Amino acid sequence: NLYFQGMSKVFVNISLSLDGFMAPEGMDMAHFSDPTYKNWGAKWGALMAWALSQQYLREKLKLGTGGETGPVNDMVRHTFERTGAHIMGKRMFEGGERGWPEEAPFHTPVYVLTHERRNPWVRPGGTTFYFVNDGPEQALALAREAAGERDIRISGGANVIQQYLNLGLVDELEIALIPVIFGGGRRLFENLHEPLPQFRIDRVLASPTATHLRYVRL
Amino acid sequence: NLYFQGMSKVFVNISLSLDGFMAPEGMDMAHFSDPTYKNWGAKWGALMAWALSQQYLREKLKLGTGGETGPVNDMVRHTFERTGAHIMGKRMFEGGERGWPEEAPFHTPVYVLTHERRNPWVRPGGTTFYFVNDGPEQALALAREAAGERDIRISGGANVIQQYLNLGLVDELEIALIPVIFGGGRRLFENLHEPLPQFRIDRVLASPTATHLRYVRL
Ligand SMILES: NC(=O)C1=CN([C@@H]2O[C@H](COP(=O)(O)OP(=O)(O)OC[C@H]3O[C@@H](n4cnc5c(N)ncnc54)[C@H](OP(=O)(O)O)[C@@H]3O)[C@@H](O)[C@H]2O)C=CC1
Ligand SMILES: NC(=O)C1=CN([C@@H]2O[C@H](COP(=O)(O)OP(=O)(O)OC[C@H]3O[C@@H](n4cnc5c(N)ncnc54)[C@H](OP(=O)(O)O)[C@@H]3O)[C@@H](O)[C@H]2O)C=CC1
Ligand SMILES: [Cl-]
Ligand SMILES: [Cl-]
Repeated sequence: NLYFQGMSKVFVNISLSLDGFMAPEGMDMAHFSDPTYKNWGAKWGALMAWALSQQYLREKLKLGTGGETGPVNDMVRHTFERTGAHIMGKRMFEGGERGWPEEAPFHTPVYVLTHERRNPWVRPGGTTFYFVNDGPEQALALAREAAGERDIRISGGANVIQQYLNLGLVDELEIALIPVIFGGGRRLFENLHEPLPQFRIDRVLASPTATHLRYVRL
Repeated sequence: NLYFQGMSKVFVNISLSLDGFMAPEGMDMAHFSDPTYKNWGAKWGALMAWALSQQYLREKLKLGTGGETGPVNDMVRHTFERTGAHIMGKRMFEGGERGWPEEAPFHTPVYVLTHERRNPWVRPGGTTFYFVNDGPEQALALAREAAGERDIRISGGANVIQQYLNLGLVDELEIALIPVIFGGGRRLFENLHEPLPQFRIDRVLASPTATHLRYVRL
């Protein structure tokens, strides 16, 4: 595609356990209010700790003050600022419906892939959730239209990312690889079929608690 | 353990696809002589390419002349030189029985975990394979006795590494993370149970075709 560089990029940016899980076993709606179940809360906390320690996110999410202010924080600023639309699945959405503040932390249109017929959900702070029932290509078409000159983030979870991977639609795959082993949960790289996606390493940013890997489609 | 630094370290050093596989589907003895089956040979090649292009290994394995000569090369040299004994499983052994040169590339005692009651197999160049039938703790006891002041490498494959992980016996875990997606095969991080291994990141060495990760036990 000769004009690729002028097009909005479709990217994934996630935190992954060393063993390849995006969520620990027991992190489901049934146990959402009991984080001691299979110690899921502690595993989740270990996974996200790097991010929640970045000054920029701490400010943006109103978590508190202080935080780290290096290359990783600048990276996290760019991921937020570059995004014009988000795409996610229903399990991620259900978790957030209960765990996000009223001012949802997207501030863009968000396209939720679900079989449920549901009207859009407006949140203060410039987030509207749209419930898309006709699949990932249509969600992406809507998202590209909404994103303008900015990029499209496939937020997650794994089931939705797998579909975009299988469709050949992920331009950039960014992974914070964390030195925690979950032993179970939602495996990112599962249910992939041929032709499989192909990537090269574009950049690595090492840090004491996470290795930040950036892959771009071949 | 106050004396830990005087004891041989038990380490894993492997190449891993981005999706967490140590071997592609199809790489079995029935298809060992048919590398086009499920494209397994090309996938295996992609996984090991970074190491076979290093000067030190090209010379040691008599693959050919020349090669890369920076930090990655120095790293591979240290991995060979540090090792006083190897532990492996039987599927790895079988592949090697057919694919290693007569002068096997270990040059130390090698303890092969297997149900087969079998006499040792001596190879030119200082390698002897011993077939251990009473489990990974005994193989490690024998390997430690063999290793002297040098380290003990758990060569692989995934099944044997999983046992040592689950036993809490892996001191160091070194992974060349390769930007290839296999979509199946022998998953490294599978069959793990609590209490799960706990690691910290010790070092990352980035290269254009592989990201070299080193984890040490907490
Ligand atoms: N580690 C990280 O960086 C992050 C982790 N997460 C975690 O990911 C987990 C959720 O991931 P996962 O379980 O894979 O679920 P997803 O969030 O991917 O949701 C999958 C569900 O969305 C709906 N759906 C997906 N695709 C379609 C489609 N094409 N048509 C209709 N419905 C569709 C279906 O539910 P339905 O049939 O009910 O509509 C499906 O079961 C959570 O635990 C969350 O915390 C999330 C983001 C980042
Ligand atoms: N990517 C990489 O860096 C590397 C990849 N590899 C690859 O790994 C693959 C092999 O891995 P995998 O399939 O997991 O097999 P393993 O090499 O781990 O061998 C497993 C077999 O060893 C025997 N065994 C293991 N543990 C015991 C035990 N406690 N007691 C008795 N027997 C035992 C069993 O065979 P039995 O019952 O017949 O005795 C078992 O099926 C190969 O394709 C090889 O090329 C290997 C090394 C490095
Ligand atoms: Cl639903
Ligand atoms: Cl719809």
